[PDB]
Amino acid sequence: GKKKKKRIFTKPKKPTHRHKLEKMRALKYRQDCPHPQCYCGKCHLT
RNA sequence: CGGGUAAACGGCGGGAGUAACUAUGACUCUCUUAAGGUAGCCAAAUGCCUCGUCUUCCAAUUAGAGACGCGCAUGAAUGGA
RNA sequence: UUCGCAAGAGUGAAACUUAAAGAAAUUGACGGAAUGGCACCACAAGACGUGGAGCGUGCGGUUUAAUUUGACCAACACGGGGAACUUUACCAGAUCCGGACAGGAUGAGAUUGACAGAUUGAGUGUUCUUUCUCGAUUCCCUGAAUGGUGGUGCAUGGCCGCUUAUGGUCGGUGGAGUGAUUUGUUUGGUUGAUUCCGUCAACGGACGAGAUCCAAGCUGCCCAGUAGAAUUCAGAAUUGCCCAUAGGAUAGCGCAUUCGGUCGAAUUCUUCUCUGCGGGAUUCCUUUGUAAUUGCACAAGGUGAAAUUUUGGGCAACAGCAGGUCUGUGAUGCUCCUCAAUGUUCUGGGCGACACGCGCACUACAAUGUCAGUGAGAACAAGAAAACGAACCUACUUGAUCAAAAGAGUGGGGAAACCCCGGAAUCACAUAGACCCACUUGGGACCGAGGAUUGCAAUUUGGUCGCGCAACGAGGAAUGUCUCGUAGGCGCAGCUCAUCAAACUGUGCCGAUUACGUCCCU
RNA sequence: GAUUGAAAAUCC
RNA sequence: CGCGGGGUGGAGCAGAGCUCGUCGGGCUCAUAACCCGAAGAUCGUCGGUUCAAAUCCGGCCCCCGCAACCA
RNA sequence: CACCAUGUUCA
Ligand SMILES: [K+]
Ligand SMILES: [K+]
Ligand SMILES: [K+]
Ligand SMILES: [K+]
Ligand SMILES: [Mg+2]
Ligand SMILES: [Mg+2]
Ligand SMILES: [Mg+2]
Ligand SMILES: [Mg+2]
Ligand SMILES: [Mg+2]
Ligand SMILES: [Mg+2]
Ligand SMILES: [Mg+2]
Ligand SMILES: [Mg+2]
Ligand SMILES: [Mg+2]
Repeated sequence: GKKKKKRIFTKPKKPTHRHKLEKMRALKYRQDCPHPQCYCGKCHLT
């Protein structure tokens, strides 16, 4: 069958991405997205 | 020239491989003869090697006996046992 | 120990070994036993092969990172298995969770996604730097869950193959047995047939066989504006004396033939065609046949479109098989993996790599041929699209003031309407055509240069010019299939399918030899 | 290792 | 010591030949038997001589022998 | 009346 013979890795284990927490980011802030529906995170507009 | 006859005189093979450990080899090839030694028997008054090897006999055995047998070169009225 | 010349005879243990050894019946199975049948998956008589060559494909080895795997008569163009990606199950990587749900640790920052720069094979937030954006959807770890073309077809379902193409199979009640078991289900004839007839310790049944069924013939009703015909009125074309190159043969002797564009009108009809139900064949009829000496039948001939299961199919009892399939499935039991996954996606490679062996194909070895013309001619079929047409198939034109392969345009067809009057290839030709017995204008293996086209991808597939000096001149031992519209030859369609049939499932075309037997072989 | 239903054998 | 003899496909053997073996394909459910095919020895060795050498002739190197005597 | 041998162990 598909034996789990395991695998040797030539690279380090890439970490799981974690969202950066900006406590009270609203207090810190600023340009409003010009895009009608919307760097602008919503439209990725640079 | 063609037959017969060995209780006529006499004669009576070699090499190579092979079993689920290893040996050795039932087995198989191959060369060969007139026939390739049968039954027996043996280091025998017959064996070179040889004071063969094992057992037995002695404190000690190139001796004796019983085995064994690749028998220089045992063997059937050249009579064998 | 006794006896014997001997050979031996008489007497006669044990140690140790071992779960059976035997005996008679029954049912199978087997026989280089007998008997009667039967089958070109057997043979006889044949016919076309195969095995020899090139090439396609499958299988095995060899190799490889991986060259995924099943299967070994009844595996080997089989898995509908013609794999560019996908498929794909294999290999080198890289994503996602598609871990529901419950309990924790969080938390209106739980979270989600990201531009750029580099990470990388990746103008892959994949992860990072970096800030944005999303918002209770999700994270975290604990059990759990889930998926798997993971395993095991020797755990199974279902299906298929095979036994097993033949005539087989099983109760009941009665009879016979101590019983397993037997009789019915017997033998004789008959038959493809456990098909009938006769017989009968059986008598009644049930299933297979046959019947039914679906196509091919022949025919009745129906039927046509998705099928045809024949007339009649026009419109037209040829029109007579006509003798090839050398020009044979082969009907014609009120009213000469032609013209699916002449897109002609009119009228009538169903010869062909369409097709739902009908019919038709039953050994029916006939032998101073065979048989019978009741029968059941049979052989010839007749009649007929068809004359014996009319023909080709389908269906097919009862037992089996550790046959195949856990790679068809939300068929599954038990197991294995499960978040750097045996899940899932994406990228690159493999499934097609070669010295070889084998199965099955396709093309050859030329003259009953090969080129190059002309002619006449089938059938089976398939066609376009979700949450107004467009994809699909076509004809015709053009490209064309100039190869093919293309590429355009314009129409038509949802398919008895278009394709289509379906110009299939075998085939024909008195074509006064080329070649002339050679591996050659036979044969195309294999390779070079250009260009097209399918496709996301061609490092696919046509077409053109080279190459041919690749074998191969008919194939040893062997060995397949086949009896009439058959073998063989020849095309065509469907299918898989973006592209690609030496495959298969159908279909028409042209059309033989032989046998009409037999148990030698199997 | 393959093989097998397990072994043996064989190859590997 | 002398005196001889003989050295060849993997094997046993001729003078490359034969037999067996080997390898490929049949035949078999398979194996053997069998059938059809393929390969495998410049011949102890070396040198000379010969057109040319397994051969001829030497020299070696083995094997096998046969003799190896006579108060 | 030519020849015509054999099938590892359990299951
Ligand atoms: K006595
Ligand atoms: K006695
Ligand atoms: K024989
Ligand atoms: K034996
Ligand atoms: Mg003797
Ligand atoms: Mg002696
Ligand atoms: Mg003494
Ligand atoms: Mg003595
Ligand atoms: Mg002696
Ligand atoms: Mg003597
Ligand atoms: Mg299996
Ligand atoms: Mg099985
Ligand atoms: Mg196929």
